Amino acid sequence: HKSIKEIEKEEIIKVLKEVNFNKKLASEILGIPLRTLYKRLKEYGI
Amino acid sequence: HKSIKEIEKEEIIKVLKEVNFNKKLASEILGIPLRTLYKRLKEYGI
Repeated sequence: HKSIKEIEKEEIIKVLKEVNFNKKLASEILGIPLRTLYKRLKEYGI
Repeated sequence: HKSIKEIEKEEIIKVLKEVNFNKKLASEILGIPLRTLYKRLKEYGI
């Protein structure tokens, strides 16, 4: 079973893959500010 | 002698102290986007 955290992580990484890790584009697709994407990736250790 | 990197680091940390580590306010005072402040602090290990 996937937690909320896992569901978010999976979508963030999926979108980053789709746009070849262009963070700006990924943030726009995810609907989150670029600063928030940075924060998530730091937390994930990625 | 202080490098460009050191001068930037010292000002970032000085401003953060002045506003009690309110990052949003610090970013506005420093003239940099909040995402950039996040990136700098991560690089500094702070």
